Amino acid sequence: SVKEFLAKAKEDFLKKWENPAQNTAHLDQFERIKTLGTGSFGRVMLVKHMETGNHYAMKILDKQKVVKLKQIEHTLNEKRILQAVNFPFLTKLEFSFKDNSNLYMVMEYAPGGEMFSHLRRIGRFSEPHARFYAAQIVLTFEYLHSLDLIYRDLKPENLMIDQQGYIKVTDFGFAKRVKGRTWTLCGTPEYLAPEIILSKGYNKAVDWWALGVLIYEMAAGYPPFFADQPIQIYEKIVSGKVRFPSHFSSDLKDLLRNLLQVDLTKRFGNLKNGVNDIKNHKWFATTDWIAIYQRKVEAPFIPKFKGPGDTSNFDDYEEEEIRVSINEKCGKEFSEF
Amino acid sequence: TTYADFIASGRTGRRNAIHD
Ligand SMILES: c1cnc2[nH]ccc2c1
Repeated sequence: SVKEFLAKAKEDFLKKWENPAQNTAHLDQFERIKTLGTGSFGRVMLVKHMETGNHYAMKILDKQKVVKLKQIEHTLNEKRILQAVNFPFLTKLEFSFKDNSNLYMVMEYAPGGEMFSHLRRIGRFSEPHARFYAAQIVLTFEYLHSLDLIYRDLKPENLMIDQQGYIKVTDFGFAKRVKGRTWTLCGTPEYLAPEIILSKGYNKAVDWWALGVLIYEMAAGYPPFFADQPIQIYEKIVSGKVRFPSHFSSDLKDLLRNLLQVDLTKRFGNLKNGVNDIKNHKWFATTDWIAIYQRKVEAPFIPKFKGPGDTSNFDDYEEEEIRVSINEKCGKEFSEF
Repeated sequence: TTYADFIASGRTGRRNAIHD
């Protein structure tokens, strides 16, 4: 049963949530290989764990920069959640630690690259190719939401493709364990639900809205609301209007009208039937949810590899030092990390 | 076309998160 699987999952999660792992490695145990992504909100590197020779993705945050950006609690959320979860389409923390300058989160490496890269290159995905990825997100959100977690940053940039062509939902910087309503303005303009833009209290329904955005973007090759500046995007999102490409199936358009529903009473994922209004929709009729979860469905695209620690599916970024001060920074702020 | 309008826009690259 799904209910019963989730009950056991929650028991597993709560135990780790209430007693988080802490200080389970050291920077000197890893060989730094390459920057896989980078921004104001930190960076992610491929590293090699020397004791096992396993490759991992290592997120590095500069404690001082986190503080300046008011992301202290959000970062504590990220680490505390990611050490506790366990799901085929999430990369839980294998290790975390900190030093005088930085916070380190070490996770399973997905060598296939960001969905963003393949989506942009290829143009758009077929409806079946998109449905295969969407199915994985639906299951992940069912899992997360059952643990009272909201994700808050769905987009192809955060979705990594693994060796089998299945995805990992990465970057939990805005993820939060909340019962009831929350208020933080966060996420990415194109994927922001109207509630968020209009400064309302909001709930897990914003993730189901973001799903509508992702499915649209995957199938169309561009997002349903775009413009050159965020403010113009926000005007489109709250308008209540969306246009679909002529090639979108009838089933696809119907799913999306119900995901991209400005009215919370009518948004799929937020009705009394919850996620099953999505899972039982005609667009997913061919989807075997257990086969997806078990990862026995054949991926519509498997990525090119040329070995372990291959990075050819990732863009090249300027490589910056990992500096470690001789003075501890922000000790109290990140005491629990 | 909508595709052409997208490709000519400033937001075809990786998109940054926002905040207060
Ligand atoms: C790139 C590849 N694999 C990853 N796992 C977690 C984050 C991340 C980024």
